[PDB]
Amino acid sequence: SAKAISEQTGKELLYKFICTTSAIQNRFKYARVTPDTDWARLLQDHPWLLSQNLVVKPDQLIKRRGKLGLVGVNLTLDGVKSWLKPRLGQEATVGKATGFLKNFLIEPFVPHSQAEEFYVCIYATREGDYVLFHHEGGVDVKAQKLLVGVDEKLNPEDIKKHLLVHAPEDKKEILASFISGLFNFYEDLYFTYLEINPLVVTKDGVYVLDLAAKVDATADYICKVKWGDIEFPPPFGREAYPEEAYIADLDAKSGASLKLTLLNPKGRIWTMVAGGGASVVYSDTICDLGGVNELANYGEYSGAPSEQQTYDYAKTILSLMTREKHPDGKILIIGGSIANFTNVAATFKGIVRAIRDYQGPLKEHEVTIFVRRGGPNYQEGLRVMGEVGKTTGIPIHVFGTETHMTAIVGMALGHRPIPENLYFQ
Amino acid sequence: SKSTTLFSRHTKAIVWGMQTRAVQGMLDFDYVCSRDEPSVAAMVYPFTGDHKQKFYWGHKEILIPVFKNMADAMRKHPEVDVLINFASLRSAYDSTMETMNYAQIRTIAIIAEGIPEALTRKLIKKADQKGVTIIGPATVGGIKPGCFKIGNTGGMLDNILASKLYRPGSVAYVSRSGGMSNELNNIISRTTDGVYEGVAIGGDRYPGSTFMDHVLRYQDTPGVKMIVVLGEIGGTEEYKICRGIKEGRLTKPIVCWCIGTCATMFSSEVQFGHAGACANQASETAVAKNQALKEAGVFVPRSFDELGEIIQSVYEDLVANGVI
Ligand SMILES: Nc1ncnc2c1ncn2[C@@H]1O[C@H](COP(=O)(O)OP(=O)(O)O)[C@@H](O)[C@H]1O
Ligand SMILES: [Mg+2]
Ligand SMILES: [Mg+2]
Repeated sequence: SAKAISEQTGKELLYKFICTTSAIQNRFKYARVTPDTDWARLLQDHPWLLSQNLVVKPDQLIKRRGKLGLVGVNLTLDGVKSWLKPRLGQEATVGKATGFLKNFLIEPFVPHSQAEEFYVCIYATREGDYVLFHHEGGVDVKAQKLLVGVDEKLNPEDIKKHLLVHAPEDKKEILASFISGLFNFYEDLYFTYLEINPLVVTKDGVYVLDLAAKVDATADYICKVKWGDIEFPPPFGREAYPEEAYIADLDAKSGASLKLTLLNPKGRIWTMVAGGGASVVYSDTICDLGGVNELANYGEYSGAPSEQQTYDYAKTILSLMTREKHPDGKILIIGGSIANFTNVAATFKGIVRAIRDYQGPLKEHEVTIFVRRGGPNYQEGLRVMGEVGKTTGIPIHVFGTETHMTAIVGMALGHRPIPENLYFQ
Repeated sequence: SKSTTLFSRHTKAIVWGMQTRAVQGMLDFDYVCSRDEPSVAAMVYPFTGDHKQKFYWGHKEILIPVFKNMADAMRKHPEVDVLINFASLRSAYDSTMETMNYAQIRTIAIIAEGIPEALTRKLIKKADQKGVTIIGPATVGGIKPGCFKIGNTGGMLDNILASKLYRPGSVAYVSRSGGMSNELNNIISRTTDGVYEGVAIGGDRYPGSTFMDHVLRYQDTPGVKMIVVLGEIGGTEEYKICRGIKEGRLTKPIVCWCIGTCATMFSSEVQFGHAGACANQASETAVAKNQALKEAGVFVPRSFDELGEIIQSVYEDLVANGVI
C-alpha cells in the first residue's frame, strides 16, 4: 500500500536525491523538536537557529496547519520557544482526530512575496501520473494539469507551454527545471503522491517550504538503498504500538499476510478474523451494530500462515486484551469466510495453543470467544476450539459453514441469541 | 473491455511455479466436473531442468510436464491460452511480461501480492495493447463451475461438492477479496441455482481487470441472468456500473454491496489488508458508493448481513418471469 512519510523524511530525500539546474536553498536546514528536546544540545547541533528568524510547525501529517494556527512565522528562537509553550506536548483535536502535538520542524524563515508562492503536485492514477502547477500558491489554493503516460517522459516544453502559462516570465526556466527534476525523483523513489505547497522562488533560488508525500511501501526491496531506515508515521490521532511493529515484522518474513492496527486498546471488542476482506466485513458489522466505540483492533491473518506464525499472531492479540479488566468483560471474534487454501486445522491449532498459555488472564478479564470458520480441515479446527474452551473454563462458542459469517457478531453483542443447534456445523 | 469468454471446459493452462497442491486441487475439480482432460497442460519452474510430476487424475496416477524455460512449454503445448502465475512478488513482473510475448496467452492470473503499483501499471499497459485479460495481482483467481478454476480458488473437493461448484447456475459474481469469493460461492449456492462464473480481481490499487470489465462480460453472457458485485472502499471503480446502467449497457439485475462502511465511523484513517482499500476522496468511501449504486438501480442491501437475502429476492423474481 501507499504510505505517507513525514515532511522531514520527504524533505531529506528530496534534498539528497533531486537533480536540478536550480540551486535549492536551505538544504537539510531543519531542526526536529519534541517535548524531550535538549534545547542546549539542539543549539550545539544546529547553530544556525540563532542566525536568522525561524518558522515552527508540527510535522505529524496534519494538513492546513496555518488555518489551525499551528505555524509560527518569522520568530526568533525565543519566540519559537514561547510559541511552542502552549502547544508542544498539549493534546489537540483537528477535525475529529485527537492527538498529542509532539513533533515539530524548525526551519529558517524565507522572506518572499505572495507572487513567489507556487503550487506543485504529482499523484498517480491507473493511466499514469498527473503533474499540477498553479501560480497562486499558498494556504488559499483551476490548476494547470497534464497526464504523463505510464511509459511517457515529462518533456520540459509541455511544462513550459502548458503548466507555466500563468507563471511569471522570469521564473519560468527555474520552475521548468525544478518540476522536471521533481518528477524524476518522484519516479526513482516510487512516490505515489507528492505535494509542495508552497514552492517558493525568489532571486536566490528555489525553496521547499512545505512537503506532503506518499510512497509505495511495496517497493522497499527496490528502493531500500536510498530510502534508508524509512519511517511511515501513523495518521494524526493514533499512536504507534510495538505490537503493531511486531506483527508488521512477521508479515515481512513470509508470503503470509499478517496485519494489525490498534484502534482502542481498552475496547472490549477484539477480532482475529482471517482474510483481508472478511476482516473488513466483521468490522463493518460490529460498527453497524453500535460497537464502534469498543472495537479494539483491525487486523487479519491470511495466505496460509504456519501454526507457529498463527500462534505468534494470536498471542499478540491475547496479551493486548489482558492489560486491564473491563466492567462488562471482553469479547473475542475469531471469524472468517470459508477459506480456499488456508489450513484451518493448522491455524486454529496455533490459536488454541495461544488460548492455553493465556487462559488465566483471559478468565480474569472475563473474555468470551466466538468462532466461525470454514475451509481446508475446518471441522478439526472447530473441534480443538470447543475442546480448549472446556479444558480451560473459558466460554467458547464454535460455529461452521452452517452459520452466516457475521452472525456470531450479533450473538457476541446480544442482538441475537446463541443457537446451540449449530455447534461444530 | 476485452474478451467476453475467458474459460471453458476445454481451457488448458500453464502454471508458473512449484505449486503442486494447487494444481492437484484444480485436477480434482476437473474430475468431478467430468472434464475430458486436466486443465493444467504443463508447469514452468526455471530452477530445475525439464521433468515431469506425479499427479492424480481421480485415483489414476498421471504426469504433467514441468519445463525450465517458458519457451519450451509454450512450444510443446500450443493448446494453452491461460497462464496462472504463482511467481514471488520479486519475479512476478518479469515472468508476466515474458508471458505476454506469446500471443497464444489471452488470460493471465497473477497471484502475488506486494507488486509495486508502478510495475502493475506497466503490466496493464502491455496487456491493454495486446488484448490479454489479467486477473490480479494479489488474487486467488476465480472459478467457473463445470469448466475451470484458477489454482486454489474453491478449495478442496468437499467444498466444491458442498457449494455445487461442479455445474453452473445462473449467477455470476466479481469480488476484490479471494476469501470472500468462496463465501460468495457458499451464499449463492444456498440461495440460487448456483455460481455460473466468479472472478476475484485482487485487492491492489490498479487491478489488471476491473469490476466493470467482468460485469460487462456478464452482460454479454447469455447463461448469466443476474450479477453480484462485492465492491470495496477505495477508488471510483463501482461508479462505472452506475454509468453502465444509465447508458442502457447494463440491463440484467445487479446486486452490489461495497465493504468498508466502518471507515466512515473511524476518527482517522485505517489501512485495510487490501492495498487499494484507501479512500482518497469522499466519493471513494463504501457508504458513498453504496448510496450511488442504489440510486442507479442496483440492488443494494442494508449490510453484508443481508446480502444473501437480497440475492435470493432477485433470483426468485427472475425465476418468476421465466428468465432462469
Ligand atoms: N520556512 C518558511 N519561511 C517563510 N514562510 C513560511 C515558511 N514555512 C511556511 N511559511 C508560510 O506559512 C504558510 C503555512 O505553512 P505550510 O508549511 O505550508 O503549512 P500548512 O500548508 O499545513 O499550512 C506557507 O504557505 C507560507 O506562506
Ligand atoms: Mg502548505
Ligand atoms: Mg489479502
